[PDB]
Amino acid sequence: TLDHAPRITLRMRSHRVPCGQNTRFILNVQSKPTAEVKWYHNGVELQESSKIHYTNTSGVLTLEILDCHTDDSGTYRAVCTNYKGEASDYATLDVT
Ligand SMILES: [Cl-]
Ligand SMILES: [Cl-]
Ligand SMILES: [Cl-]
Ligand SMILES: [Zn+2]
Repeated sequence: TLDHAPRITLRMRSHRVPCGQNTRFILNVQSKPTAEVKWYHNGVELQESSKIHYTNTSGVLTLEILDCHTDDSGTYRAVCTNYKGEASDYATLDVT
């Protein structure tokens, strides 16, 4: 298997979450070498915190947002990069 640009094979799902609950976005990327992943909320890069966690387990990418409020609604985007190229996916959160 030659090195290749990241390709997203399972895309995030736009969804709703009741105020105060935790939620996750999950996608799957195929990348060789392994992709560097960045996450964004309405265009602004997310950093890990008590509220935000993200992981990459062999290409399964998960963003977890804890204790969701109205301010957490909006567009979440993952960007996956290696020297061969990039892939990106986005979805919406609606906190109800
Ligand atoms: Cl896969
Ligand atoms: Cl990867
Ligand atoms: Cl965006
Ligand atoms: Zn709360």
